[PDB]
Amino acid sequence: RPRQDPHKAGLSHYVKLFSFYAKMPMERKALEMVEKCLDKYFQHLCDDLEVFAAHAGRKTVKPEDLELLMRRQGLVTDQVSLHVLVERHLPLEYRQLLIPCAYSGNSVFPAQ
Amino acid sequence: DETVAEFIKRTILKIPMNELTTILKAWDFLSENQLQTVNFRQRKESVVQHLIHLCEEKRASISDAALLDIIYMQFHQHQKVWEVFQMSKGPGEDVDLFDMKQFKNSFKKILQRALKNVTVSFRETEENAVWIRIAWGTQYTKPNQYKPTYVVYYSQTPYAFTSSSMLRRNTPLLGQALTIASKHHQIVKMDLRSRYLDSLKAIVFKQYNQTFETHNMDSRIIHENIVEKERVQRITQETFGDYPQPQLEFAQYKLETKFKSSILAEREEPLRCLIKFSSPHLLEALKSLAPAGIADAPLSPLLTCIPNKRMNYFKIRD
Amino acid sequence: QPLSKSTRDHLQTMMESVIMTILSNSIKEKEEIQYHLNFLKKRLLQQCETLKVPPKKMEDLTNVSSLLNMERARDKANEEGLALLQEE
Amino acid sequence: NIVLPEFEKTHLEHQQRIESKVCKAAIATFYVNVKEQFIKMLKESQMLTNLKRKNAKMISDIE
Amino acid sequence: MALSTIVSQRKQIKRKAPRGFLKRVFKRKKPQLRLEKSGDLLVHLNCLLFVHRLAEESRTNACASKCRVINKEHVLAAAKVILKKSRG
Repeated sequence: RPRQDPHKAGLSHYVKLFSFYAKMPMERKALEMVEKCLDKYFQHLCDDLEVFAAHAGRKTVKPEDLELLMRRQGLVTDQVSLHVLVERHLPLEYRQLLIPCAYSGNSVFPAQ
Repeated sequence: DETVAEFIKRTILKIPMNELTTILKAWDFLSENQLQTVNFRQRKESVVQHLIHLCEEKRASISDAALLDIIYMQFHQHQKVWEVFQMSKGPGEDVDLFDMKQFKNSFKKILQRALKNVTVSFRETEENAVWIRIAWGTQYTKPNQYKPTYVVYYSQTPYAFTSSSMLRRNTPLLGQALTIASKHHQIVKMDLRSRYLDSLKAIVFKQYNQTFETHNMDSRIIHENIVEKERVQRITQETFGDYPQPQLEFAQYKLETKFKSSILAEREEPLRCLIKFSSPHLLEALKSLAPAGIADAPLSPLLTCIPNKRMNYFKIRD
Repeated sequence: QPLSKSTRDHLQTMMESVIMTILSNSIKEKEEIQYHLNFLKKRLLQQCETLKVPPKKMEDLTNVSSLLNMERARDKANEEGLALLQEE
Repeated sequence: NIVLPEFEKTHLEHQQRIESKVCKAAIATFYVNVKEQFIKMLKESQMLTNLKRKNAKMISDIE
Repeated sequence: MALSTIVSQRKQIKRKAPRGFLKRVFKRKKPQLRLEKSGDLLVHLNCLLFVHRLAEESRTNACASKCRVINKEHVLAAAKVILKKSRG
């Protein structure tokens, strides 16, 4: 008779992925405070997205706002673009929606 | 200090898991109510991590770390090989009135003046013994806590047992400290070494024999040589006694005798040899040689005279 | 024999430091003064590289002071220890 | 020690060739500074080695 | 294996992202906004690189203290450095 908090369902995905990268046995008490770290990151992440959108004069959040954030984070540099990072870390089905490629009569999707 | 924390962590890591609670209870530096907060069901590493935090929250010096080391040591006491000292006194000297505090002060002062930096600890043991732990240093070096020296001194008696780790450098100094603190004129080292401190103690105090006499089958097989078997059994019983033998593990003999057998008759110089005996329980393997047929009925006295002579290393000349 | 590479390393570094200090306090006449100072510096580097000295061993100039202080500390400790032993 | 006069003789040729009075003053200033550095480092290194051998001998003495 | 300590995952779960979860969390905190249809995926990418950073820093702390099991004090120390670095 299981009952699961929907909020904990989302965090459980990244918590398991954490144990894959660690490559060390990890104590149970370390698990839940990583969950504590994640929600703090999400809260502060959303706050930053407000200002960058607000500065541009549009309330809607567009991808180039996310590019601007990651450049300040140091993830995106002159050599490593946004397209390069998607290729390395995301599956094929997610790649089609994000990165545009021309095919079948020079048709490009998404339009860029 | 970080050094005392590392010292305590290493000492605790040495302790086996099942008996850690008894050691912690005997040490009793940490408050009793603090102990049940820690859980010993979990991993050893987690337990030591928690214990370091508890002992760091309270003030921990180096003296209590040394005390923990002494307490851990006297539980195992077979991790080191021990040696014996004997002290002698003048004929007209009167029997002294031993005082523990004066002994501690004198043994403190001799080391304190001869060297400069030195740590010595005491743990007054039941049954009339004293445990001492010494960390050696000099004027221009801090004491080395990795290589301590342990000595067990039995008060009112001429005997003291010491561990041979680093004592080679400062042997005369410790000899002087022991002979001054206890009011004895001379000291000599008995040539008897072992890893079983209790067997050494039983031999040295000669109390391994405690029996006092007081009044208060398939007849088809014929065994010839029966009289020889009964005679060798009687001789073995007479020579090796009937008490449980004290447990040793080693014995060494050095030989400088001439070869006497046509062969090397003209030679006039001794034949130089060195032989050693090793066994898990020596003096029990030796007892069984003659009945098994590997030795003659009486063994040579060099082998049957270990506990009576309180001797372990021998030298023989022609 | 020529002296070690460390001598030129240290002297070069201290000369950039002192040139920076003296240019810090000067207001006018920048280009000519810095060109003349750089020419003097490079010519002194050439002269000291060409120079010949009997062989010797030298420790780095930065750490001489602290090691010297610990040497005095050891001096005092060993002196007092020896005096006490002699008195006894 | 031996090469100390060599650096000193360099000061003579620099001063004669240069003419700007402020430049001459600057040359004098940092030349005095580097002379101070030379003397301090030489003396400190020399006394350091001397007291090092003294320490070795005197610890031998106490032993 | 004890309940208290979890062994490293040999096999990673399918790389599918929880798109529905990201939309609601972004919705509740800042209701007034509307996010573009593909913006959810990029947020997922941003979260991966954060967790990747957190795992590396935690491992170094555990090895520095000579610990074979990642502990809570190791990862909290990791959180302070990464969280400040993650904000830009």
